[PDB]
Amino acid sequence: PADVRSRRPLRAARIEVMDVEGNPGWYQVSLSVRPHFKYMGANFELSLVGRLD
Amino acid sequence: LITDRKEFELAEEGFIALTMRKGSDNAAFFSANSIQKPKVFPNTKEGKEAETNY
Amino acid sequence: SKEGSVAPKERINIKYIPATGDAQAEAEVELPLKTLVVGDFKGHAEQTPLEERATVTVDKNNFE
Repeated sequence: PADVRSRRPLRAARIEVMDVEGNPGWYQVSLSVRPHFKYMGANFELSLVGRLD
Repeated sequence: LITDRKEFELAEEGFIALTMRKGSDNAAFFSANSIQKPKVFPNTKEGKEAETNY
Repeated sequence: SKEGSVAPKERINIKYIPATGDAQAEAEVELPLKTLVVGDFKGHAEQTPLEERATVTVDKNNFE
């Protein structure tokens, strides 16, 4: 629901941790997130029709 | 009273349009874009992913 | 025009199309079986050449 999305915003997280080679201890991290998409626009097309289930 | 076409244009130009709700005393941000021009990438699969990220 | 018109693009674009979506559907008028009755209809020859004299539409409502 909207509240749990409001306080936990990011849906996925993929973290890669690599070493700086030849410089020991120094770690190199890529932290990539995918947030919740918030509804910001749509196009609508309407059509009368018969025969529809 | 910014009409909604004018609001979407201000949103594409990187502006935050404070829009008055007509007949009320309340206002709203329909959009909060930042300045940076949204890039156009080629219309492939990887291109639409990179536009999505951008 | 023939495609209708739309507003300039907003946050919520609503337009109505013929939503049947009938691909492989084209429109034709039922073509009239236009019978061209050609016969001797006046008491004389006309000097006017054949390409210039005109056809006369006849129905029940203006035959007289």
